[PDB]
Amino acid sequence: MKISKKQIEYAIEALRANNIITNDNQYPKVFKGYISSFGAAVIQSGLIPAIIFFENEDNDANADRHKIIGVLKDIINAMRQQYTVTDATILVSSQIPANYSMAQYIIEHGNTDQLLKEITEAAVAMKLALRMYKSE
Amino acid sequence: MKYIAITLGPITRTIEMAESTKELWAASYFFSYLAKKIVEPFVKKNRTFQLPLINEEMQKPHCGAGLFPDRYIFKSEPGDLELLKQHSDQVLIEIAGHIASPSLPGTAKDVSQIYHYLKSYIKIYFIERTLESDDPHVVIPACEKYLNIIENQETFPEQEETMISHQKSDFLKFLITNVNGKIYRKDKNSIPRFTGSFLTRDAFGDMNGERLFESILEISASELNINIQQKALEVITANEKYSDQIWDAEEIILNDNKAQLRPYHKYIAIIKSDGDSMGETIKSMGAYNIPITQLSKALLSFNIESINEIVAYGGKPIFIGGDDLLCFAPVCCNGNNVFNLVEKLSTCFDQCINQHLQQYINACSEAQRPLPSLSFGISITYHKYPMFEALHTTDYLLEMVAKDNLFKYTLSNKNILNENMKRFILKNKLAFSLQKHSGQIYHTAMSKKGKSYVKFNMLLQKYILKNKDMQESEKFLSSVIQMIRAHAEILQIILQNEDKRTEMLKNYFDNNFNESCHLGYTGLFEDIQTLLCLRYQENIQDYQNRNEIIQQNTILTSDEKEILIVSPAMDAIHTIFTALQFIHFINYNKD
Amino acid sequence: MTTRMYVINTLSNMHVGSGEVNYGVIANLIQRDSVTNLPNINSSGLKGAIREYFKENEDLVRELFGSAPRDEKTLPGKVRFFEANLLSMPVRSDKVPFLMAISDEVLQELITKMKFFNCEEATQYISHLSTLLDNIKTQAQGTDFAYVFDPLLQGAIIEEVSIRATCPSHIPLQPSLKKLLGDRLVILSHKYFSILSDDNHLPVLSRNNLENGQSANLWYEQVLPRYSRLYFMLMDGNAQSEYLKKFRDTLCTPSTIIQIGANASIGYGYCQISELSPF
Amino acid sequence: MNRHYLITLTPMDWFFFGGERTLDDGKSADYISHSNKFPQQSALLGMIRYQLLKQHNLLSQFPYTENKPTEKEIMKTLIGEQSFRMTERKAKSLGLGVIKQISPLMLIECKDDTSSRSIYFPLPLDDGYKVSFNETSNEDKVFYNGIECPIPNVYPASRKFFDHKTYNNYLFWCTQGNNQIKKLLSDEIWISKMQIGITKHVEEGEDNDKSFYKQEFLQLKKSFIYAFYITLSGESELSSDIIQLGGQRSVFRMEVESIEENSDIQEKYQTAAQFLTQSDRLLILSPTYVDNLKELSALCNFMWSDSIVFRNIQTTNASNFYGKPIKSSSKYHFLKPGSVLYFKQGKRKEVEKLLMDYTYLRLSGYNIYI
Ligand SMILES: Nc1ncnc2c1ncn2[C@@H]1O[C@H](COP(=O)(O)OP(=O)(O)OP(=O)(O)O)[C@@H](O)[C@H]1O
Ligand SMILES: C[S@@+](CC[C@H](N)C(=O)[O-])C[C@H]1O[C@@H](n2cnc3c(N)ncnc32)[C@H](O)[C@@H]1O
Ligand SMILES: [Mn+2]
Repeated sequence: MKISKKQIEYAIEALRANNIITNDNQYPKVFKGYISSFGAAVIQSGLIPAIIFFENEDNDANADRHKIIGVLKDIINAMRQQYTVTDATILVSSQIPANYSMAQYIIEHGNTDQLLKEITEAAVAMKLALRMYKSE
Repeated sequence: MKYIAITLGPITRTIEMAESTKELWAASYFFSYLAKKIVEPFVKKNRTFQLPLINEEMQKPHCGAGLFPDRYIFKSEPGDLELLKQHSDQVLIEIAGHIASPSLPGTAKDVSQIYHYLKSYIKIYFIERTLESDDPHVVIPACEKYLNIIENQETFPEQEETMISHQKSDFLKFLITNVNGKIYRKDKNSIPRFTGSFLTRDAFGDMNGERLFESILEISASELNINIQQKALEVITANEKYSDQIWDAEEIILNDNKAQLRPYHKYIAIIKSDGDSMGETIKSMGAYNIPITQLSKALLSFNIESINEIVAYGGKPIFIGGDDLLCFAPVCCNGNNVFNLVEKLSTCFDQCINQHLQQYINACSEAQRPLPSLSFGISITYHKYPMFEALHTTDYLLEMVAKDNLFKYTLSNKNILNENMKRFILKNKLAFSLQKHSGQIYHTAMSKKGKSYVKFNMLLQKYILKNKDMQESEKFLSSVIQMIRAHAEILQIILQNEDKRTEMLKNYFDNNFNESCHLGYTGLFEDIQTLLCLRYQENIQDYQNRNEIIQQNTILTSDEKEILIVSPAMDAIHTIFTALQFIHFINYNKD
Repeated sequence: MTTRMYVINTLSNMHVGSGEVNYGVIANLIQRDSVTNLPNINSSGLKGAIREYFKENEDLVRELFGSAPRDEKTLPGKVRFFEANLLSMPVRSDKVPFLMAISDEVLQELITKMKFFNCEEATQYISHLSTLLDNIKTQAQGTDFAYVFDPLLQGAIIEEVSIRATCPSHIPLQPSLKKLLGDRLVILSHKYFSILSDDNHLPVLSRNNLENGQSANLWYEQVLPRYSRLYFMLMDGNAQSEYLKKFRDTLCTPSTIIQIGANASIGYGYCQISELSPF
Repeated sequence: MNRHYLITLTPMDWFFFGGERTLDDGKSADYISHSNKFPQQSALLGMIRYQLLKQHNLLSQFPYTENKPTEKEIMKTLIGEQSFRMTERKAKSLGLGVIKQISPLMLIECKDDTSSRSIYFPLPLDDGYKVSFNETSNEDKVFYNGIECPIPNVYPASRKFFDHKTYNNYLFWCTQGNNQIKKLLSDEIWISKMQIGITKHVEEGEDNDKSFYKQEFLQLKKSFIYAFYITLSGESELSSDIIQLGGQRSVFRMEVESIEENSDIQEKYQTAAQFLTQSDRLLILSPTYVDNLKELSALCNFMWSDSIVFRNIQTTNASNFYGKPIKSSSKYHFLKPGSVLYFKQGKRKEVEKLLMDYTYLRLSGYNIYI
């Protein structure tokens, strides 16, 4: 598949908003491994356990690993916005609340592979957009 | 007082009648020679010439190319109109006698029908005007505008008597298709030589290096330093019409030199050039008191040095005169590629404009005025390709793209060409296209009024392998070509970013090529980034306002708007991609 | 003894060559209609394939198709082949392996061409296709639609466009219409069909040439998915009736397989030609 | 008596009207062949004759054959003994059978209405500009290959002068509006596609003659059809059918409509073209064949003209109808439609006389002007 420009744009906005990229266009150098490991873990262990692992805040991690889940949430919200609204569309388009954590959201609304597909594309977009910045 | 202006003939139709480059050069030199013969009696009578500067330099054969244009303006004294009239058919009888000669192949002739056919086909028009001015500067536009409308009168041969074995009437086709002569065995033991005709005798003579011209592959491979022409002429002369066998033999001999053969030796570059807006240059040389003879001098010097430089590179001029240029050059020749030749011709243009028009540049362009410019159209094709379609591609690149006449023509066909939209017309462009053996086209357009052209030339010269040496050149990464194509949207996002695009581009290239093998290609990555940024800046400065006025011009439909709207970043990406593909195409051999 | 409509059921992938000057990653691209941009087969390709199949029948070839090239006496051909236009296309689904996709614009173009050509057994098909199209437009009400005609196929997902298929219980698909259009049929908006049939969504295959382990060449090839249906028109210029009968009998027999395409030795383009059955 | 028809042709597929340097011509056969936008009137004559024989079951089948005298005489009375020939350019009779006159082929637009059909003509070369031709003693003068003529002052009728860069009148076709001439671009009428064709078997062959030919096939936009008017001797009949007009078996649909009797079709065509008339020029609506262009240029000063090539296939009733046809030994150059002949003061009558002296060409819808 090709690279979706709109998803890369959402990734840029979400990376800036969720405080992964500093003002001098830099990141703490552990986040690229975080995103690549997130993709691999989603493939190898399943969506819910990988989301729980990377969304955990009581971790002995080098940096704030839970910020990548916020970036994922922002990208998914942005792409669910501008979803076309036709009565033949399989997509939900309902926006994930900022109150909700990602894991509970997938638990209580998770019966369809729409979230899996959107998360895979969002992770790929994060991976490709983070290459535009430098690592401290 | 009296002025006489002459338009020469149907150049376009005669060019279209041709089939290969020999016929094309013969057709161009036919009109050059006709103009030469027509104007020689007046030049020897020392008339005051206004449109061209017919000094002694043009009359000397300069590498077998046509310098004489199709338009001339006289200063007439009473008694030259009728002698021009008589010389008009004197030349026709002379040409009829020249064609009716056994030196050319065929079976007998007849001068009378040749003369009638030539008078029916060749349209010699001359206008006489008695205007009140002794100033050439209003004289030449006034005569030119009348000549332009005079051109549209159709004289043609009504009956054309063909086949029936030989009752030929297509005498210009006869001349162009048989213009080099016959193989002329000379003995039992000879090197074969072509006979020659009035065109190739008025051209280069017999001062060594005069082994005329035949086929295309010796043009496209004039570096291998083994004799294409004789090595292939021996093969045909060892057996029992003119070009196809020796062309067939030539590909055989070239293929037989497989050890040093490189793919570009079978690809031929057609170079067409035209002067960028010289009528307005005349007008500005107008309001500011400067003679037009300086422009004539500059164009003369540029033409002579252009012929010299083209023949130095290894190319065959077809017509260089006035503001117009057409040439046949190899893809590569002795460490110089075609773009080096284009840059050298451009520099010759600027040098001649500087030398002769120093008053105009020193007085006008510094305040605010575009300098005279030259636009280039280059097409590279297989040798076994239709010549007519190759010349159509070159004309398309030069006019529609390089001169942006597609913009002007789409706007004028629907009558939208307001002055504000005419302010957005663009010149000074290099239109380049390459068609492989398959059909894959690499086309791009670049502006020569900036550092992007300079950096493009330096990148080509830097990363092209030089076989002639054997010490080394900076190595090339072929994976960058596919990265540019695949990552084009992300690159567009980077380019559209303001005041952080340089650092972002550097970061992207470093983070994508993060392996130890890429430590050697940092120079290539840096050059690519610099060229891409320069091209994006040029493209925005050239196209942003033009696109935003095209977008909300509610006279054009969406299709023509989309064919007219150019994305700056995407065009820069395409240009860099095409340049890299050209580098790879020149570098890659299939041993 | 007049114009006839023939249907091409493709049993494998089809690559009918374009030869056009490619600009993108795919080197060999398939033939598309100059206006509609839908995949098509040229009249020359159809004539060549049918002539090649019938090559051993010299008299039939001479009477129906004409003389051979480089031959002398150059007699003309009596039958005239027309462009083969893509009717139905297989698209991916989740309940079923594939759905066979038909557009409303391709249906209307088929109706218009059947009227214009006056196909032999076309009066019934035109009426029923017009009723089906009008029912579909009445049910759609101008909105983008994807309609299945099997109750089991309701809720199907067309994955490339991400569209759910609905079953209008009062839009009847007659058995002959199924036999023409296809078995698992979706009638969808032409925008969805053109997205599903463009260059980005057609099956692209990678190919290479290998010399003792080292690859010499690489290219990408575009193909048309198997089980796709294409319709073309045939006019016989009052040809010899017995030769024409042999032609129709051979073409419409189940065991006849015709090769149309650019890779015969690897199975590209083996088709079955069907004649328009009575309604 | 005589019977007048209007014959509408509808393209069933992509058509090919070709010819000049076409394929199989030899001398670098030039596999790339471009289609002429219109067929020659000879093609119209031949199509009419072919269909006339089809209706009466008088065609030639099977390898080389013979003819009995009575069918020879009925072919004489129906079609004629000889095809459209250039040598009979000054014959006062058409030399054919029931066919008497055909109008030049006309481009017709058929809107979805009972409303009549709009007739489209090539745009006159002088449309949009005025030619003043100021001639009071020597003030300016031009020699066209050695003939004295006045000076053509051309201004855009909107001063400035003729800018050939702006000149795009050769790309347009015109039709009648309320009082505005409707201009249509040629691309909006004809769409073109390049076809690549080969021979699969691969045998001993040479370029331009073995395989790999390219042909330009033209398609005519939706509501446009080709039409012409025909006069028949009245003892025959023309029936609607499916025809082959052009090259590579270009197939069309004939709709034959009978127009009311006592209607000179020439007057009908000229009434159609009336809206393009200008008192100072003769508008060439169909290719013309003056036998001396110098003679014509003697009485016309500025000939805003172009040239088209005409070559004809020459067959008789007893000819090898399956073989390389005999082409006209001479290539004939014709005046393009939309050409403008600007005459001197007066003198319109004898230039018209020169144009109409080719009555055979006038009957085959060629030397038609307004
Ligand atoms: N030797 C010459 N000396 C002076 N002026 C010349 C000479 N040769 C050509 N010219 C000028 O060049 C022009 C020839 O027409 P041309 O189409 O090349 O002009 P242009 O303005 O350069 O065109 P374009 O619109 O393509 O840029 C005329 O304006 C003519 O005065
Ligand atoms: C651009 S077209 C328009 C000019 C017009 N067809 C004519 O020849 O009067 C022809 C152009 O070809 C160029 N040309 C002139 N003489 C030529 C020659 N002898 N051989 C080739 N090109 C020539 C000139 O620039 C000329 O304007
Ligand atoms: Mn020029």
